[PDB]
Amino acid sequence: TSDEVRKNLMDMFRDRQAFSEHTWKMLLSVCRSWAAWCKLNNRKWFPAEPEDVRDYLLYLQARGLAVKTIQQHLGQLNMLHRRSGLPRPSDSNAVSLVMRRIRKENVDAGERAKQALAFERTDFDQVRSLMENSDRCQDIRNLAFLGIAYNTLLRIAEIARIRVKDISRTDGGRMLIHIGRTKTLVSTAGVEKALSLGVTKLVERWISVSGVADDPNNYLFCRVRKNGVAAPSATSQLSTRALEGIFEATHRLIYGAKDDSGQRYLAWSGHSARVGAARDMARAGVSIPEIMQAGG
Amino acid sequence: TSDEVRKNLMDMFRDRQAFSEHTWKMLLSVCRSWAAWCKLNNRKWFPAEPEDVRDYLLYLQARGLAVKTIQQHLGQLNMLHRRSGLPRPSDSNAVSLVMRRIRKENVDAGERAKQALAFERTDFDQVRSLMENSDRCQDIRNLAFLGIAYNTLLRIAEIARIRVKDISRTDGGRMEKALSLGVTKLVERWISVSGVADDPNNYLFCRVRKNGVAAPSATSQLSTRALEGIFEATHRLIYGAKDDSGQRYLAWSGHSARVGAARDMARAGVSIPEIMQAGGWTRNLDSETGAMVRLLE
Amino acid sequence: TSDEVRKNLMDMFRDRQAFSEHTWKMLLSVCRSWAAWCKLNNRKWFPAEPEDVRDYLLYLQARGLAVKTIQQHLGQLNMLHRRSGLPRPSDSNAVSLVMRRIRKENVDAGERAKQALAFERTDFDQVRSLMENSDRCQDIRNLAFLGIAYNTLLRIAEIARIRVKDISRTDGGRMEKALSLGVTKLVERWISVSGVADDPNNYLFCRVRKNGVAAPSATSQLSTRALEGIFEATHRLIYGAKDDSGQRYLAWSGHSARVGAARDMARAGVSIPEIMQAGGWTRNLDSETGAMVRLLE
Amino acid sequence: TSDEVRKNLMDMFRDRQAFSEHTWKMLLSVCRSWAAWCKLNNRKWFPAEPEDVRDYLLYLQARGLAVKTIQQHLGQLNMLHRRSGLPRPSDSNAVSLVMRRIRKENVDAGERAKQALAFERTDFDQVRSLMENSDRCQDIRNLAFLGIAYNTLLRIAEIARIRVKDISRTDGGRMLIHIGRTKTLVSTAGVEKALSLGVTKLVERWISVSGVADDPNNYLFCRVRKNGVAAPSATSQLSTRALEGIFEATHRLIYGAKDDSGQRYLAWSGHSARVGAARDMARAGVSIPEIMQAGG
DNA sequence: ATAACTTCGTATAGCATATGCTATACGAAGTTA
DNA sequence: ATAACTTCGTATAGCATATGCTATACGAAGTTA
DNA sequence: ATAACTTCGTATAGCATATGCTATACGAAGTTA
DNA sequence: ATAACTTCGTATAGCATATGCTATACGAAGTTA
Repeated sequence: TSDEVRKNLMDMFRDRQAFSEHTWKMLLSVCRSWAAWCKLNNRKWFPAEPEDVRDYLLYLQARGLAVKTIQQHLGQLNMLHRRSGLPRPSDSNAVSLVMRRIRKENVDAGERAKQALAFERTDFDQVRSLMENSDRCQDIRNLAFLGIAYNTLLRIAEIARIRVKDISRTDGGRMLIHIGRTKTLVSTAGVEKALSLGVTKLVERWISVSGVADDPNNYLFCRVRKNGVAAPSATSQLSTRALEGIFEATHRLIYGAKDDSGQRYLAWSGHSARVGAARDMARAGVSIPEIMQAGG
Repeated sequence: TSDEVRKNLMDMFRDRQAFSEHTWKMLLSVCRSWAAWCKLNNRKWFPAEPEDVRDYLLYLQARGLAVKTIQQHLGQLNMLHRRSGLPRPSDSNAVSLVMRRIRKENVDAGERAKQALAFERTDFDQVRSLMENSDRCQDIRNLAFLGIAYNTLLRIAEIARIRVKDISRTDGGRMEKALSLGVTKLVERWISVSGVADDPNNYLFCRVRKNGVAAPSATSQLSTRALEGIFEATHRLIYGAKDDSGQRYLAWSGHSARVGAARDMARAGVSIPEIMQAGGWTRNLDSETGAMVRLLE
Repeated sequence: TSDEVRKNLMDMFRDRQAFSEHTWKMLLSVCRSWAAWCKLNNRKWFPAEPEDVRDYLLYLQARGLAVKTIQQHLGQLNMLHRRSGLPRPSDSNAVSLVMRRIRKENVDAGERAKQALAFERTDFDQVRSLMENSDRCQDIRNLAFLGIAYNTLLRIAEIARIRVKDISRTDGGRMEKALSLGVTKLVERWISVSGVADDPNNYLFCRVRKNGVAAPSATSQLSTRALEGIFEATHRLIYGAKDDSGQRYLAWSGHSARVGAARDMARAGVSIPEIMQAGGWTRNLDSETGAMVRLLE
Repeated sequence: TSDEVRKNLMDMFRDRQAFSEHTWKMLLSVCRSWAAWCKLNNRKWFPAEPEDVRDYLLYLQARGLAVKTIQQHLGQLNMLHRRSGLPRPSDSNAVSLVMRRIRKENVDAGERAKQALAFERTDFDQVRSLMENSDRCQDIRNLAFLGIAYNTLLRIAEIARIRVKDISRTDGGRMLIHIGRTKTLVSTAGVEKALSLGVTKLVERWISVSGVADDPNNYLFCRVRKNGVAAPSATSQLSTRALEGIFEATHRLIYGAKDDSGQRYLAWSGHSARVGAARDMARAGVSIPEIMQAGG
């Protein structure tokens, strides 16, 4: 019982590299949240008792949290126990049922899983047309980024990993980016994305002015300082938080400052180009497999 | 574990013909590597224990072995074991978790599946251009081989397996894969140049001694390796000595042909079955890059 | 089995809001039928035993119940049981084998899934043609309803749920499903004829007393049944008294509209999303019969 | 052990109607074959001992039987034990391995799973053109059959079940046949197959002359006697063996008598129209889903 | 008596589906004319 | 010696083959207006 | 001092996949103006 | 009485919702040419 369990955790934590860094992040997050509520309520946090998991979740639901997040909290616990030999809280009618009731309660009230505010072709062009005539080094990059973004529909972390070495041009001129790792695909073959003749121009302008080509293993996107001086590196990639930042700025520039409220998706974000390109594609009546080919 | 495994192993040797020789060779090979490593690392190699294996695997990772290669090593282990009352290491948390991490870890390093240098048509014409007028027997044979290889997108083995009578001048007077015409023309020259036509049931291709003389047969199977050699040599003949380094596929390999065909094939005006139907399947470098580029411009 | 089930049942009643009322109603209903049958047949209805169940099922088969109906009966049983330490009868050889045979047996008898009489456009124009000039309040309401039902391929419920302000004269001056024009025209007449426009947040449709007077609300939900009635009556109004017999769908049902639309829709010049996008999905009777006919001629 | 096992067989045999009549047929066939070899070799036939299953199969392989048939014999046994609580012979390295060795041995020698001799459009038309001008009652049917055959690609047993009641015409005229049961699909909704304007003519000619319409539940295809008098029935359908017979005759008529050898598929059979129509469809570059729509 | 079946049994294909075996690459040693 | 190549071994890429039925294929024997 | 990040934590969407809940139909009794 | 309809119950057809991660979203706090 407690010898195998304790062992099963050592092996897992031992090979956490076999899990997404984020997975672990949320794990430790949920537990920290959970183990808190337990403390506050004087309850043994692990192994969680179903009844106790129920109140917890019901308590999350009352704090205003969104269904998906609750399913996460429930999800993390579920994995903490299963991957420990122990049985999961979802394996209890109390948890399994509270969860549905909850999900049904929120949805019935109108809760909905939002989607990033789209960045469609019009936005791109509108954006390009504007900053294209700018010599500002920070401007040449963002435009490059937003170009690859839209063009490739690549998630931002996938973009931030593009090695200068990964860049390759076709015989027709167009650039090509090779991608091995990606949220949904961990491959040594991966896929390559072709850039439109124009976006490649955009990308080329950035490289020159950035100096990212002084080294093949240099990250394609690097950071840029106030003095407009770039900073190629093959060890530190520009933070995805920053990329999401390119999207907020470009938006703020065209549409002004965010609402005062505080809601979400009131501006472009790391996924805008993906969802936007996607739409634009279907509205163009592109082949389904072609669409899937694009987003994967 | 004892007699049950004994008996299981005995069944395995009994119906050894249930697996290919290539499979058996890999099995023995992996056991050979797994065994040695175990001695070195003072561990029982049979039955193999999770932690022990796991360790073995992390060793190969460091060894620099591809993921594909590592998966084969566990695969063979799981085979030997499934084929005995004993379980399978792949059925353990540990062994299962290292594979997960090893797989991921290695895909963030810079591991990329190999390809096979495309032997394109341009390449072909160039070759043709030199061995063209050359009268050296083997030289000739080499041009014909590369001809069918490229004109048939047939894997080498098949290419080697081909015999005389199998070549039926069907339609147009050309030799069921059909040889273009300029290629039918090639195969012919050597055909006679080697005197294979004689005893049919021979093979399109054969051995070509250092004295420039053939040696048709119907008992000897031309090593695939040799075929791969033809490509290689042909490459070093046009691009000089190998590139060295460590990389793999810096010259042409047996399939460079198939790849080459599909390539220039799709490059021009062709559907997708052509790229499949020919070889026998189940290119981004070109310009057919996709929708988003189309849409954009 | 004892307190564990007790507690399990207690959880079920605790978070009863995890299942729909419709689901609960079916559960209770099946238990009610299963229970009675058991008393009659002197068997413990809980926990339910395979052979016992099996017997129960073969009873329903004979009862003449559709397969779909029988699957629901086991489904409810498996639910009640899964939701208790006790297993599930569906997880038994017997219960599993009878379903297999019952399913097959019944498909060789002559069991055919029902449809829902298509309420086609021709049908619609005909209706329009009579209630057209009629000035009877309900008569009117009935024409408008059938209008949105057909002009929106919206399931009834939604149709019932609709309120006043929800109708936004968006584009062209027509009332986010958009009402054609001749239909926007319809909804309007009654809208006033009933005085619903007044307190918004009311409902497009409402009750129409036997004295021919409306009764707008924002507290009362117009029974779907009523809506289904509108169709029915409308049919008996044009095709006289029902056909009787035993068959199901000898008149129009709530969805007859959706069906009708898709039909005449695909019948003319329309893609397939139109047949899907409108209603909200995931016709051979027409002429789009297929390839082999195309090929043949 | 022997009480549950014996019980498990009673329940199964009790609900055999939940299994294809043929499944059972082959079952009893295989066992009869097997239990024989056992007797002949003085071995307990059930529960089969792996070693004994190996020789049996090896013995089948030597008698010239085709891989697929062996996998059947092995398959039936496998089900007899599994559905009896007992473990299957394939669950033994000796059986599992002999099976592969065998399959590899036969295939390596060139064994191949044949396909029915095709009955393509040309054959149909060639066939139609000929018997179309015939008043012979047996001729009017066969042509009807071969028409539905090709048109619908329906397996023969599926054809032999077409109720006169199942027949329905479109508003454009074309006939339509409704099918609920079918090898791969047991549905109360099933599918309907539209007939080409011409094949429906063919079908109509048959009905009149057959009198199959005197009753809705009368089988569309009935038998015809020497005096050319049909025999509608709603209880006895024409044997599939007979339908396969239509295919041999029509062939013999156009191409003469079978080879003297004795091989298989030297003439048309119950599946010729299916495989043939199929080909004709693809060679016409018809959409894949359309093709699948056709054969299902 | 005979066309046209039907029943019957042994042989073998057809259709969904869960799931590791087999082939090619390439340096390199061994083998022959 | 060494060309031209075979046999080996380890690395790594490419493509199937057990499940469990369900149904057709074909001859030979029995059935009936 | 400040632009432009980065690190960090809590909140919530995105992607494969295994798998029973929910809605509509329709005779029919109960309820109201 | 009875129109016009609601509430019920049983039959039967239509459409999702737990798995288990992996990744983005956004503010607030810390870092550095």
